[PDB]
Order: sequence, then C-alpha cells, then structure tokens
Amino acid sequence: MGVTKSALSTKSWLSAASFQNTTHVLTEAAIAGKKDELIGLKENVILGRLIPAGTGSDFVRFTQVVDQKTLKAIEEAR
Amino acid sequence: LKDLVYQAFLRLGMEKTARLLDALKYYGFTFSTTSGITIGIDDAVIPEEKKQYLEEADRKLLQIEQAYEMGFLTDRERYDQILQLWTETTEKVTQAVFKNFEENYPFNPLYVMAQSGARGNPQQIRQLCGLRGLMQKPSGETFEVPVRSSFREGLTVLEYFISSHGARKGGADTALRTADSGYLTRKLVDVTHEIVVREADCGTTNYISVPLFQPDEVTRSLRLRKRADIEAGLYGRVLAREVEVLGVRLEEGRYLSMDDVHLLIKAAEAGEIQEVPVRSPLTCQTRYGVCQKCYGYDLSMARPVSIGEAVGIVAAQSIGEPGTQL
Amino acid sequence: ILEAVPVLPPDLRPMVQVDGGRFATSDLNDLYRRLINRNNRLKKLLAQGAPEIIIRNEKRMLQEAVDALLDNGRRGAPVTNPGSDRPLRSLTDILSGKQGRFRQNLLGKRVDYSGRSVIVVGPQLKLHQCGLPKRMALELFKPFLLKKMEEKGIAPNVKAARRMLERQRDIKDEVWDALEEVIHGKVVLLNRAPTLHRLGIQAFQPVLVEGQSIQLHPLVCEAFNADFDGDQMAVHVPLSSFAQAEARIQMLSAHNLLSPASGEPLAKPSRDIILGLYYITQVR
Amino acid sequence: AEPGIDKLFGMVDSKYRLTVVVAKRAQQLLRHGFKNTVLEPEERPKMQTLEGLFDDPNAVTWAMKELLTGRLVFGENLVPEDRLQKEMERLYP
Amino acid sequence: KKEVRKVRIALASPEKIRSWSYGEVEKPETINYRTLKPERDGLFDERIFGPIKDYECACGKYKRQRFEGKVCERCGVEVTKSIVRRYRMGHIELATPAAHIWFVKDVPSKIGT
Amino acid sequence: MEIKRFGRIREVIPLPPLTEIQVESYRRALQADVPPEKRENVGIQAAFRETFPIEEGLVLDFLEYRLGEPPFPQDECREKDLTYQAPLYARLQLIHKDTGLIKEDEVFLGHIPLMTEDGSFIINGADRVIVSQIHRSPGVYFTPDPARPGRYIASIIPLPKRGPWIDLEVEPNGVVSMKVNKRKFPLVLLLRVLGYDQETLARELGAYGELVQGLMDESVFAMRPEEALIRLFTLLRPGDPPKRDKAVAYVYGLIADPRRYDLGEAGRYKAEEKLGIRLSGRTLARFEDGEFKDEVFLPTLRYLFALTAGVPGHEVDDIDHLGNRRIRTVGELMTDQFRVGLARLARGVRERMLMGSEDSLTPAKLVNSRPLEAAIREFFSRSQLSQFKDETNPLSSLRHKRRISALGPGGLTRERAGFDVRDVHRTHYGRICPVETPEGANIGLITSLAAYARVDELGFIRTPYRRVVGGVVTDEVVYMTATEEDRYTIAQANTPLEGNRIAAERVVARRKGEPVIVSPEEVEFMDVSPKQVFSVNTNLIPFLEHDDANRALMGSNMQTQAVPLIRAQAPVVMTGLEERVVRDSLAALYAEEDGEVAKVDGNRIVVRYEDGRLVEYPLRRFYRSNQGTALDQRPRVVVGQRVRKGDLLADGPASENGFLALGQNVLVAIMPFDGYNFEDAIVISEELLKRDFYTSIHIERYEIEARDTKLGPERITRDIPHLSEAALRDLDEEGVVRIGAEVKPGDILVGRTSFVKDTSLRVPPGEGGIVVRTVRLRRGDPGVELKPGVREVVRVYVAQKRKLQVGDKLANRHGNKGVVAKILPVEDMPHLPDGTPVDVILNPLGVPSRMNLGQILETHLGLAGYFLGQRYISPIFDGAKEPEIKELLAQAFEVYFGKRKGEGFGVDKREVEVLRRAEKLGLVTPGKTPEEQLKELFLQGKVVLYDGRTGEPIEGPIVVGQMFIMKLYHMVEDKMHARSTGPYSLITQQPLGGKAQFGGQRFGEMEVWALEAYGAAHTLQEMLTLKSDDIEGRNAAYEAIIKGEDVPEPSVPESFRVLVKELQALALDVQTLDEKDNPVDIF
DNA sequence: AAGAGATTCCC
RNA sequence: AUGUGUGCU
DNA sequence: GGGAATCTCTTCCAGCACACAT
Ligand SMILES: [Mg+2]
Ligand SMILES: [Zn+2]
Ligand SMILES: [Zn+2]
Repeated sequence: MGVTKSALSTKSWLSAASFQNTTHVLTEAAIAGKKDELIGLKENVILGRLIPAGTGSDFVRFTQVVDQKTLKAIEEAR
Repeated sequence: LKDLVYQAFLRLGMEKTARLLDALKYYGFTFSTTSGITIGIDDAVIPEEKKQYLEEADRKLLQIEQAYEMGFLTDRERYDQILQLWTETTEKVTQAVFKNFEENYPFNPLYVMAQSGARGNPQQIRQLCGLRGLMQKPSGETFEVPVRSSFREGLTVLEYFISSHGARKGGADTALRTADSGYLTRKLVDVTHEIVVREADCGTTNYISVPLFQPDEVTRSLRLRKRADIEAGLYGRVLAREVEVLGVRLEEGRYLSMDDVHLLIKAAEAGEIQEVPVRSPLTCQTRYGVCQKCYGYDLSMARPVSIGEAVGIVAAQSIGEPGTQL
Repeated sequence: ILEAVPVLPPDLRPMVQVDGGRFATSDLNDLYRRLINRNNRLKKLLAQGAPEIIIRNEKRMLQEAVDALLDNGRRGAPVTNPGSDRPLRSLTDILSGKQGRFRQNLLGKRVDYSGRSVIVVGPQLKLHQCGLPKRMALELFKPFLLKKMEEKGIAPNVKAARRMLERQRDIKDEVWDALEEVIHGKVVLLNRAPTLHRLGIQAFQPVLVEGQSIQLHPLVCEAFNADFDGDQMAVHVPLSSFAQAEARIQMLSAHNLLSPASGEPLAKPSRDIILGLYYITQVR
Repeated sequence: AEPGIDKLFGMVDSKYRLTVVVAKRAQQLLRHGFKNTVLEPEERPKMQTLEGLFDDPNAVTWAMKELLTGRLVFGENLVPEDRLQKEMERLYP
Repeated sequence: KKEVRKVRIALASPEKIRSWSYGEVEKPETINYRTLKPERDGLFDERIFGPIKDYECACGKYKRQRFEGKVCERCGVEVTKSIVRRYRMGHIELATPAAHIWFVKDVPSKIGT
Repeated sequence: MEIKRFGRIREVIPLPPLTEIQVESYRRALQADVPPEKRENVGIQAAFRETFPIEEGLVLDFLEYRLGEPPFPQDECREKDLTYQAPLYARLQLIHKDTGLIKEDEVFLGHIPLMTEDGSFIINGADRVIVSQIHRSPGVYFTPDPARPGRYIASIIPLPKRGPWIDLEVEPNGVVSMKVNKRKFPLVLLLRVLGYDQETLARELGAYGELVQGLMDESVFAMRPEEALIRLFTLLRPGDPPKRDKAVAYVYGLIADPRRYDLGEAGRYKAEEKLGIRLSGRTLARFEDGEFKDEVFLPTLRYLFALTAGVPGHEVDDIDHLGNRRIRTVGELMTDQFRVGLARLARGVRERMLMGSEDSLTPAKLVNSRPLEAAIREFFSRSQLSQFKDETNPLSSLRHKRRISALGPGGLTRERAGFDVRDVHRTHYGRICPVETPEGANIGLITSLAAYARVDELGFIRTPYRRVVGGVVTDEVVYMTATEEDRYTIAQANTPLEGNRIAAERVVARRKGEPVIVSPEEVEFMDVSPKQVFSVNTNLIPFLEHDDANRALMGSNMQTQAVPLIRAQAPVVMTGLEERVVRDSLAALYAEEDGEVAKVDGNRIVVRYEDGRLVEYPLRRFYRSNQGTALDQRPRVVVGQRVRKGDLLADGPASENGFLALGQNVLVAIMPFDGYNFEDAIVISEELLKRDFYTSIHIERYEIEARDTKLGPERITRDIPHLSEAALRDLDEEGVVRIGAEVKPGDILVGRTSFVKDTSLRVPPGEGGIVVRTVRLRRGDPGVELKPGVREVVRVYVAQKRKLQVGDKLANRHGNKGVVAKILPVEDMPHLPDGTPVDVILNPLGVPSRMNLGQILETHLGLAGYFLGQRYISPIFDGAKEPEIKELLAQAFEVYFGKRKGEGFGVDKREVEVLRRAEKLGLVTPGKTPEEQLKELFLQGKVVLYDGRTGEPIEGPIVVGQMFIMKLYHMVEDKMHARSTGPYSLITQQPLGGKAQFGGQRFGEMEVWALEAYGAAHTLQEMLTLKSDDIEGRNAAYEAIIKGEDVPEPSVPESFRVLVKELQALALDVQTLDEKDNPVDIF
C-alpha cells in the first residue's frame, strides 16, 4: 500500500489524531481501549516528552557517570 | 580535493579534517587573489575553426535541403536531418572551444574555472565562445534554425526571441518547484518517524543480493553495472555470509568500507562473484525500528551507525532534499 | 450517553481583562453559560409542574445546548447575539485544526531566545565558529550576562544590571568583556530559509563581530544551499546544559563533514578556494 | 573542531551515550559546586581575560576534557538512584 | 508509578466522569464586574476548581507555604499556586441524560451501527 | 560629462507616452471630457443604456449624466485617509406605462475615483493602481477536439460569466451537436428555430464536404416551423411548453445574456476579421415579427465543415495566439464594475414597483445608492487587480502601470493553471516582453507590455511596423494586430539601408512567426527598432545581446527596487531611454512654455513666459514614498537664465540633469579578493562612505489613534504619569513631540494614557531617527473620515539617512545581485599605478555560470569613460561593438600613460614583472616595448593593479573600469532580529510584540525535522515548550539563568498535561499507564 | 475549489 | 485573528 | 442486488517581509 495509505493507519492513535480527522480518530479509537504505544516521534511530540531517539533513546537515556571520590563513598555502605 | 578530504577524513580523523579544510579555504583564497584571474571581453576566446564548422554545416544542409525539394526524404526525415546536422555541429564546436584553450591558452581565466571545481560548465562555456544550439519552440518541437551566434559577439535580436521561449520555461521548471520543497519530505516523514536504530543486532539472517550487472541496457545483455550505482548499494553495509574474491577473505557480518566495494568490482570484472549478500532494513526483524547491523554505516561519517539514531527522519530528508532537482 | 458533563478548568478558558476594560473570555465560558441556563431550567421544572410540551422541548434544548459545547457545527451554529455570526469555538475545535492541540507542536511554536539577519561571507573564522553581530550577542545572551555582571564589578545586583542595559548608550567595555566570558565554549544554532535535509541547521561558536549582518563560514554554504545575495538566517541558543552538550557534539558544523545521503564530503572546497588551488598546482 | 572528539566518540558505544555522559557530568559539576572535578591541579581548562576559567565559565568543556582521561566511568547501572543524589550533595558544598 | 510509558483512551462511566470532578457547577455564574472574585459556586469557585490567588486561601486563615498540604478548618481551600485552579475539573449533573454528539454524528454512526 | 551615441538605426517614431494604457483608457472610459451629447457611447455611458430602460409601468431612460468635481484635492486626500473621487449625480427620469412623466435629475447614488495625470488613484489615503489583464477575447473560434485529432469543434465565448458557453462539435457518428451551457442536443433543431429549410441548408453547407448529411436530415425531427422552440424547451428547460421558450428566445438573443459589445467593435470585428463574414447586431437576434433570424450560426457551421474537410483557405484558431486574447485595460475594469453595480440598481427598481404607493416615484422611491457604491467602492480597495503603487523609484512606478497580469476576476484566469500558459508565445514579439516576467513563483502570469506596444480600444496589442514599397522602405508606421501580423513578411531592423532603400541581396525576415531569410522584394513591412521587442526596463540594459535571458530578467527586475540615492549619477553607459523615462514617469518638473528664469528657490521655480505670465512651480523636498523611500525635487537652473518649452527646471528622486539616475558609477575591479567576494558577496571601498555615495533617506511613518472608550476616555496630552522628565525633554507640543528631534529605539514619540497607566507610543526596537513632520487630525476636523470610535490621530514622519553598510544588497543592470561583505579601508584596496584606488570588487566566478558578459563590456567602455570623463549611449541591439570600445580605450590610454611618461616617470619594475608574466599568459605580444605591451593590455580592458596592502602587483593583469551599480531596496536595518525574552500574548503564549523586543522567530516543521534527525531531543523539546508555550517552565529557566544555575528541564510535559484535560472534558478518558500497565499521576 | 468516497435510486 | 496583493529567499 | 450518478466533505505545500482589507 502507498506511503500515505501506510501512514494513514498507524496503530498509534496519537499520531493519526493530528493529520487525519481528529474527531474520527478519537471517536473510533475510544470505543476500543486503544493503547497508544508512545514510540513514534510525531506521536510522542504532541505531548512534549523527549523524542524516542538520539539523546532520548532508552539505550542511552538511562546512564550515569561518577568519579572514584564518590564511587568509594558509595562503595562503603553498599 | 573532494576525494582527498574524504580519504583524510577516515585516515587522520574528523577534527583533523576540520583543520585541513580550513587551511585549504585559507591558502586557496590567498592565492586566488594573487593569481589575477579575471573576466575580460577577450578572455572568452572564440574557437578558430568556428567559421569552418559552420561552413561545412551550411554546405551540408544545402545538399540535404535540395534532396527534399526533389522528393527524396520526407518532412519528418528532413526535420530529423537538420537536427542531426546541428546537434553534431554544436557538439563539434564545443570540442574546439575546450581544445583551443588546452593548446594555446592553458591558463585561461575562463578555462581554469570551468576545468577545476570552480564555477563553470562545459556546454555553458560552449555558449560564451562557441554558439548556442537550436532552441526549443514553445511546444515540444525545436527551431530548425539554431542561434548561430555566441554571447561574446553580437547575438542578434531574433535569436534572443527564439531563445526566450525555453528561457522562461526554465523559470517555471525551477521556481514552481521551489514550493514543493516541503512536500515529499513531508509525505516521507509521516511513515518513517517511527523507524529508528535502537538495537545492536537482530536474530535474523535475511539478506539481499545487489546486482553487479545490468541485464537491460540493450534488449537483453548482461554487463558491468554503473560505476556509481554499485557504490550506493554496497557502501557501509553488512554481509550475510563470508565471501572471498580477489584473494582476501571478507569477514562475515563486516562493515564494508568503500575499498571493499572497489576490489569487489575489480573482482567482478574477472568474473568472480555476480552479487553480494547484504543485510538491509528491507528485512529487519524489529517491528518498529531497525538494528545497527541491518542499517549499516552512515553517521555523518564513516563509523558504525550509533545506537539510537533517528534514521527515519534522516532518510526521508535524504530523499526529500534532491526532490526539487527533478 | 453521558449524564454528567465534565467542565474544563479555569485558566484553560481565560476570563481576562485585555485593555481599557475589554474582556477576552474564551468562547467556552459563553457555551458553558447556556448549558447551565437550560440544565437548571430543566431540574427546577420537574419540581413545580411537568407539562409534556414544556418539559420535552426543554429536554431537546438541553440535548442541543450540550452538543454545542461538545462539537459545534453539527446542528445549525450557536451564535453570540447579533455582533458576530461566528460559531463559538467548541471543545472539538480546541483540538482539530491548524491551530489546535494536535497540529500544535508539530509545525508551530515561536521560539524565545532567538533572532535572524542577512548572511555574509566569514573569511577570517573557522568551521568551529561563526560571526554574530554585537547587538545580537548581547540581546540573545541577556540573563547570563546579567549574572556574570553581578559576579564582577559591573553591577551591584541583578536588577541594577537589568537597568544597566536599558538604554543603548550604557554598553561599556566591562559589559562586552563579560559577554565574552558568558560564552566561551557555548554554541548557537543557525537556521537556513528553506530547511531541507539534516544539515540544514548547524551549530557554530559565536564570535563578537561588528557590522549588523550574520557572518557565516564559506564551506558550510553548499550544505544548506546559501549564497550571499540577500539571504537570511535565523539563530537560537541551546540554553540547557544538556541541549548545549548535544548541540556542540552532534550538531556542530565541524563534526558534520559528510552528508547522511552519501559518503561524499559536503564541506568540500567550493568556488574561490578551488580556483586558487588549481591555479598554483598546474604546470606550464 | 573540539577537544579530541574522535577519542570521545570511540570512547563509547553510541555517539549519543557520550552526549548524555558529558551533559549529566556538567550538570552535577555545576549543581554540587564546581569542586567535584577530576583534574584541577595543573592539567585544567583556562580562559583569556584572566586565567579564571579555573572556577565556572563553561560546564560542557570541563566534562569533555575530563572524560579524555581514565578518571570517570560511564555505564547503564552503577549506583542506586537516590543514594547517588544524596552523597553527591553531602561530600561537597 | 513514576514513568509514563504509553497512553490509552476509552469511554468513561458516569462515576469516572465524576472522579475527575471536584464539585458541581450548579450556577451559570462567571465573575462579578465589581469584585473580580469568583461568583456563586459557578465556573470559577475556588471550592470546586482552585484558589484564584497563589498560596493564600479564600478568607485568610492560612496564608503561607509552611502548611502546604492542609485544608482550612472553616472553608475548603488546599493551595498550590494558580495552577491548581487551572488543573482541577468540575462537572454538571444534567436532569435528563444526553448523548455525546461525537458518537452520534459521524461518517459511521457509532451508535446507529 | 557629455555623451557619444552609437545607435545608427534611425528611430522613425518616438516612443508613445508610456503611461497611456492607464490614462487614455480611463479618459475614454467616461464622458467627463466632452459634453453629454457628444460621442463616446462606450464606458460608463454605455453601461447606463444597457440597464437603463428597465421596461416592466416602469421605463427609465438615459437623459445625460455628469459629475467631476471632487470632495478634496490630490495632496489633501493623501494626508487625511480619503479618496480622489467624485459625487455621482447623473440625470434620470421615469416614464410610466400610462400618462404622467416625472423627472428628478441628480441622485447621489454613489462616488467614483478619478486618476492623477501620472496614472494612479489615491484610494483610502494610499496611492494605488489597477494593472491591466490579458484574457481570451469573446468570439467565434475553432480549436482541435480533445480526444480526436480527426474532427474539430467550434467555440463562441461571450463575457461576462453569466452568458452561455457555446460549442459546436461534429459527433464522430455524423450528427452535429449543439452545446449550450454544457448540455448537448441536435443543432439542426435550433437551425429549424431560425427558419432553415432542409433545402437552403443543404445548399449553404453542402457547398463542399459531404458532412452536411450529418445534419440536413432529421426529416420527422425537422419538419416543423415554430415547434422547434416548443420542443427545445422540453429538451433543454424541463417544464411547461407554452411561451416560456419564446421568451428564452431573447436570452440566447440580445440585450440580456449575450455580450453587449456594440454593433461593430468586439463581436463584429473579431468574428469577421477572423471567421464568418457578417455580424448583424451585437449578438445573435433578429425578431421582426416574433420570428427568428441569424447570422453567426450559419457561417459558424460553414467554417466548421471547411476546417473538418478540404482547404477553403486554412482555418485554424490558436487559443493563445494573442490575436485571440484581449487586454482589459484599467478603464474597461472600471466600466465593467460600473455595469455590475447598475445591474443591482435595476434589481432594486424591479423590486420597488411592489412597494409603490400611487404613480410618481422617480427620485426617492426607486433609484438607490447602495448597488453603485458596492460596485465602485469594493473594486478600488478589494480587487486583487488594484494594488499598492510600487514607488521605490520613479522608474518602478512607471513600470508598475505598464504591466499586464493574467490573474484577475477568475472567469478568465485561475491560479491552478500555468506552465504552458506562461510560455512566450510567438506573437508576444513587439507586443509583450519575453523577459520582464517576475521570477520566482507566479512567474509567467505577470508580464509587462513591450516598449512601443499599445492597446487599440478593441483590446489587442498593436505593434508599430514600417511597411515597404517593394524594395524601398516606407516611412509609414502601421500598428498591426497579432492576427494581422502573421499575414505578412517582416524584416529585422538590423538590415543595411541606403537612406530608405535595401542594400542587401539577402534580408533577414520572419514570416508567420518564424526566422526566414528572403529577398528585398518580398519584404512588406519592417520592425521600427530592435528596442520594440522588450519592456522598457529590459531596454534600460546596455549590451543586452551579450546577456543570458535568465540574467537579463533579474537585471530588468532589479531597477524596480533601486533606492533613490541623494547623489545619484546617470549610467556611464546607457541606452537612451533614461531621458524619456524621467519625463514620461512624471518624476521631475519641466517647462511648459519658453522663457527666462525668475526665482530659483529650494521650494519654487518661477518662469518668465513671454505671454506676460509667470506660473508658480512647487519644489517639494521630503514626501514619503508609498514604499518608504524619499522623493525630492531639486532645482537645476540658476536665476537669470533662459529656458525652453519642454526643458527641465528640476530633478526627480532618481534623475541627474534629466537622465534616469538609479545608482552610482563606481570604478570596479573584477577579481577574486580573499574570501570576501565568495559566491556573490561584494567587496567595497571605505571611500564610498566617506563621500556619501550610496546614501538614502528613509521616512518611517508612525501613528496612534485616540479611541474614546467608555471604561476610560483615552486622550493625548504631554503627560507621562510615572517616571521621568528626561524622556519628556523632546516632548514640545502639548501632546506632540517636537519636529527635528532625535528619536531612538525606546524613545517617547507620543504621550497618552488609558484606563492612569502609560499606553503611549514609543519607538520600536528597530530605529527612530530625525523627525521631519508631525500630522495631527483632531476632532474639529474640516472634512475628514477618521476611524469610528477614534477622536483624533497623531502621525509622525521620522526620517533618517542610511549609508551603505556591510550587509546591504547591491546589483547592476546586467543582473548580478550581491550583498556587501566587507568595507576595506582605502589603504588595503587594489589600486592602479595611478594614485587612484578601486571602489568595488566583483568576483569573476559569478560570470561564466550565468553567461552575462554585459558587465564585462560595460566595464570595458567604463574604463575609457573614466579616463575621458564622457558617458555613452549604446542602444539595445544597435549600440557599441568591440572595435568602437577598443578604439576608445586606445584613446584613454594616451591620457593615462602620456601623463606619466611625460611627467618624469616611466615603466615601473612591478609593471615590467606583470608584463613578463602576461607574455607567458598569452595576452600581450612577445616583442614589443613595455609601453606597447601596456597598450595591448589596456585595449583588453585589463590593467596592472597593485595589491595595496603589500605593494606587490597582482601577478596577472585584471580588467578594471567604472560600472553602474545600484543599491537595492532591502538594507539590513529593515531586517534585524535579536530578542531573547520579552512580551508575549494573552491569547497565545507564543512570544511576539514590538515594545522592547522584535518578535520570536518561527520554528516550523522543516526545522523540527532537522532537530529530530540530529537526535537533539533535549534541544527540540526545550524548543517546543521551555522557550515557546510552556509558561510554567519558562519562568523556571529565566529564574535559573539569573541565579546562574543550570536550566531545569520540564519534568511533566506541559502540552501533554494540558491535552489530558482538554481530552477529559468530553466522555473520553486519557489513562496514563505505567510500564506494566498501572495508573500514573501527572499532577 | 477539485477530487474522492458514500449514499441513494433506478434498472 | 483570516483573506487579497506584492517583495525578497 | 448491482451499478451509476450526485452530493457532500476534506484536503489546503518551503521561508520571512511589507501592505491593505474583512
Ligand atoms: Mg539565495
Ligand atoms: Zn535488523
Ligand atoms: Zn479562608
């Protein structure tokens, strides 16, 4: 199916709520407890949350950094 | 220069290539002003054989024309005849423009620009010194009388008028599509914003064989695929099974640099391998997204693609940018 | 069928004094008004008498009045009395449309800390940096400059520093030097007119240049297709330390030396450079 | 160009990893006093008016010049969420 | 419950409709022209919605942050800034049930089907 | 100074008054010139009688009409938001069916805008102008059938929109179908309506192609005289078969639906001269005794068969042959709208017969003042066709009127059909410029009219053509139509001529619109001059034959936006159109009759007419142009001098002693310079600033209104309630700021308060400048409009003079745009061996890829121009050539070098080095003496130049010479944005406002995709909320930076938590589940 | 406004 | 705040 | 029960400007 025909029916209703007819995308998706999987960019942008890629990717988002001066202090009471 | 910047990029690094680039930008300027390169009226040196390239053309058509009046060839056929004559003639005079320089005026201020990566174009230089060709009528046809003059000499009133026809068409072909610049990137984004490289590798082993031979130039004859095409189908990709060719054994699941492809084509010439097994987004297992191995290289640089890149938008844009050129 | 009507929160529907005494209330208050008017007229009605015409007509009026609040435009068009034939923007309209809550962030939003000007070639600077006129550098980086003016003997406190830059003749050497101390490694984003591909916005380090036009490096032109014949470019400042961090790492010009489309250098030597180099490297 | 970025990109798995590392480093380096640096005696970033970059002009520059040495280690999970936040505010002003 | 992952939409029961509501708009009252304070428990009342002011309550028994999450003994005012005003919903109890025009008027009748 | 012309094609006729398309059309569009009994039925007058006798007892009649005296003068309407219109009177009587004849002449049934002697109409206090419009001319045409290249179709267009669209098609089966409105039916039936027997028809059509058998028939179907009407009605207007059809008769007849284009003009002349033979009456109706008659139908049929068969004299119409497309001039637009209004008036009078009391009701009971007012008022202010007068410079203003637009009332041209329409058709030759079309989108849809071209009432463009008697050229100029042009063999104007006799065995010519070389006998006409091919702007471009068509366009289009410089020079190389341009454009002031000079003030010039008369002339200094530039008229004659009739007394905003002064003549060296002239960037001498070369005067007009609110009556006083007297130091008048004060961004311009807080008018973040004039329209206003609610308006003219700064836009006539990059000081600029430095440096890399060698030549002649001090006039295609330029250069070289060789100086060592290198280069000839080498170089426009910042001569000679460069209308101060945080809006939190900040920059989807593709999520989210709409976090960051802490991120996305609420308002529920499906709080 | 889709009516 | 128009990119 | 025609609803494009108008 065509690219626009493809993107016309993404599972995520949050995305289709913008482009397609909103009152319809909401009416139709409401009757069936539709879980919008907050993954698509356009989808996750309407809200505000960091886009699920780059500096927002889960693979990277959850990372910490420390030095030995703190590493030791934490090391003690562990 | 471009190739040099590319090689130095992957050999010395990125931060180094910055410095190299700026050094070139400096010295290149500094010498471009000492050179004393300038555009004078005489600089557009018109080919010497001009009159003869026209002469032999005229005395040619004189015969051809007569053949029509006697009743040999038809309307269509002579229409094509004049076409072949002048199309050959213009292309012939071009050779004179470009050769006269290379022979008697090597450092021609108009020639060194058109020859290097500076501003200039072959068929454009052919218009400053040699003559413009036949122009396009308002319809899909062409004027049987070519603008037999050059921009250096006096381009006559009427010629200008039969030239404006296509001249204005150009403006349409560019300035109308100046609005369509946000249309294809748009349609391509709507479906690709979900795709991103957020995986290291997938459990699948599906690949495709990118043809190193084109079966359809003539009716049905297999031959070496275009020099350019192959490079865009193999550069910075990942193999599916180890393949040895010229003598070295290409690693299984290896990130192919450009040279890999080079020796691959050089091997394909001797008739070693016909195609190359390769991982591609086309066959990734990740529902929403693509994995590192499956995508390949590009990362504004020749590195394994970082885990987490928004490759959907990047690709959509990569396809959208040169859309207006068509 | 909802028997309880959820009412939107206040400020989302601002009943606010504008100027002179003009009051802009979002059409939603006007809609919620008649809803209560009919509703209470219905509940009270069932108490006193109960005529069929009266009560039924009332039910119809309620069912319509609530529809007006929900999706206006499906039955006639409820209008404020003769002054504007426009329909009141219903809750459905607060979302659907170019200026809604779905098409909202996707395409719109005007940024705060920003600006724009005419682009000019920037010969005496590297890829790492760009030329940005004094006035802009000052305005864009106003608060940083305020705090740094407090850290030194340029102003007593924040407010005094705020008044310190009020009139345009107050800008003394102290303030400028401070302004250099507020940037150093900080970078700004420069935006092309039509943004097409990824390399359409780069990050450069600001250099306090005189003149009034944005100076831009030669090599990064063909990237976002810019020539020096009237073009304009915009400028932003990645405020957050995170935004800064990512900006000068993945968005900085000297780091993006290859086009995502193809393994070809997009910051290659262009017009003048190549001429100059070619001239000196040919035999006679 | 920037302080040896090729070493930095290679230093991590993904390019974004480096960005998050640098960012958070700068953050804690600014929020818990600029003293919790890992290279302050002689090998340290400096500026041009006075040599007073020794205190607090830029946050990121420090993080990038720090990571350049094996004084810090990144990764997914290293220290409990709350405890880190607590002790990082305790040991410093 | 600290990390929002995905978001689902569905029809809401009368109870759920009232679960978000903190009182009933039993008046069509907005704001007095004289006192810009809210009117008769209508659309802007602090009791249902929120404190029109910042951290200060209606009359002024409690006026600062020290007692951040406490309600006044004599009038119901729990206070953050004017944000709790703009965040809390109220409702309306219709005398006769009415249907959602969204599910009625549509290319496919969500109710006629 | 002086001049040396080169043009040798004798211009047999002067250029027509350039502003005639706008003037003459309008003068002929009304009988205000000649008495109401004289000729000229057309225009407004015509419109009357078309809807005047409105027969019902109701019979009005055209008993003369007159108006013409305006409410307020030319200048006073410009200051007081008014119109240069006139009260419409017109004399109008009524005749009832029975006896009694009541009349009441004048009725104020509306107003009507007049036009200045320059071609504009001051509407609503704003100089506006209505351009012309091209569109297919209503008549009979024959174009090929869409799907079948075998048979053809007929076409009968009749404007306006209401009025059928008739097509005649010979259906492939054989039957000829009548297409009316859209529907089709056997045309033979309508042929029977008019009274055609099968026999006569068989005759007329049978004439040739047998195809007549497709129609002549219908025996059982066409054997009924009047019944074809009754049956047609049944088959066309589903209803009742009485006399309704016999009334529809008139609808496809006359007066009503079909075009009222006179008996002789549009319909007639078009039809006959193209096809058919006769037109009997405006359109197809003749009903002596109820019966029918026809003329256009049967010739239409005849011509159709002719085309779809043999060759009765080649019958093919071309949809856009231009000889098929009229040009609605200004007066036609006006008169058309007038007709439209009259129609509505007539609908009113039709309605009012029901609301009548007794008998008499001519004046105050029938004819009202709303339809006509609707027609004339809406048009001059809502029509897409009337626009702001582009008055950057006089030339711009002139061109704006001489332009033809396709975009119009929609019934003729849309905005979703181009590409093919835009193309330069063959007949635009001499008629329409094939260059002037504004580039960018909307190209081709706008084209300015050619130079000598002019409209001939009928609408079509006529070109001046010099006929010839066999071999000898005739001095008769015949203005030919596009359709009449094809019928001839015309030679080019370059053909060699002995006085008036051809002197070439082979003559370049053009037959039916194509290059053919013929003999001196077959010539029948000849182009007047090559200058007739292009619109005037293109004709203001020297050596155009050496420019690319694409570049020439920009070149022609740049002048329209050339800012009037205070010291504007005339081009050192011009074409000759300048002197005509200034006078025809009403730029400057000339003399009306011979005489001596009385008083040369800076405000007046009094002239000594021999007839004992001295007429007063104003000389106006600072009048704000519609665009922002300043118009100044400065005197050019001294007291005690004798002037002649038609000679200048003062200069216009862009003239120098009578020549179009649209820029400066600067000594340019074309060479690459460091990186400063990268791309199209331009390097400039500091000297150009030291002597006010490119300096302009812009007058920004600020304003404030005094609306009398009920919550608090606003009023203007010299009182600013709160802080300082220092800011009031300029406030002179009681409310108004002094004239001549210096205002700066933030300075107080007006003082006034509202419900007391300060709501006064201050100077925007851009720039103020120096106040020149303060206009104040109070309540006690001697005849003004003034906006409703407002009591008084305060307008301030703040002027300022702007010099050429880095970033401004510069360009030439040949079409090289380029913004200023660097202003190097005099010392480090490339300079000649002479002490003289260069002014502007233009990169040669901008030349070869655009094929515009015009700059090159202008520079070449410019060299000799500089050293001989004499400008030149080089006509378009008959101007200067290489031998002439080179020869002049040889002449200048003797000055430039003789001075040195004589003074006691010789060949510099540096010169010698450069020559030595030039030998190897290939320019100079090996052998000659250094002096002669330098001569050879100077001939080639090239000259030794010294680096200036080194002394080292640039190894390799570079072409230098003065060229004409113009500062375009763009500047940089006009476009400068830099706000970090300022005002927002109560309705939308997205930042914009002009108090102390400019306005926030727009962040579109294009930019958002870029940020997303980078993966800069933090920056992006920060961009969409923190700095845009998220108020809750905005102040967080703003408080963070002030203290010095890091910018806090938005924990809970604002646009998300708000969307949650906006969604819960309905029966919908937005549940924010957790990782393993569990409710999560947001608040 | 133009094109596409849905609904209704007639064969 | 939306439409018309033009200018530049 | 299917096919065709007519009506109604939705899509409606790169940036800034200056204008005016409603
Ligand atoms: Mg440009
Ligand atoms: Zn994969
Ligand atoms: Zn209280």
